Amino acid sequence: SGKVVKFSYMWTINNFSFCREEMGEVIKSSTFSSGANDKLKWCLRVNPKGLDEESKDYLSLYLLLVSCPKSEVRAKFKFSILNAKGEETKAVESQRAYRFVQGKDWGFKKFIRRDFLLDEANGLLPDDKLTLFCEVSVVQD
Amino acid sequence: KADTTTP
Repeated sequence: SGKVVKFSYMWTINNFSFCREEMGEVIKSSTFSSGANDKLKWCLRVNPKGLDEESKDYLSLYLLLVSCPKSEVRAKFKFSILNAKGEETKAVESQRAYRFVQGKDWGFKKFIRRDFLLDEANGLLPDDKLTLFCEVSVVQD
Repeated sequence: KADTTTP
């Protein structure tokens, strides 16, 4: 029917300050999906120490379409970090919809400054846990 | 704006 499908996914990474990934290495989430009948599968991929030299001071975060879609997929997405109260903070939005094929990622190489994240005063790493939040809005042709 | 790591 082409009805827009909206859904959210959240993922807690333990001991985030101790992650050994260096620049360009990736942490992968589990797959997730809507509650509709299409059953597109998605995942998040995060670069704890940045994608590349340009984003070396940042956490980099991407949404990837994992499964094989039956028709064209266009999606909007927004990433945020949950504080200890579960409140969304430091949100970054795609604004426009992007075309996804199987294996395609879209995201922000400069999602958040690593030094801002690691400062306990900002409350984004309670108990050294990083909880990432993604909302996806998808239309299928 | 968003970036991608593929063509």
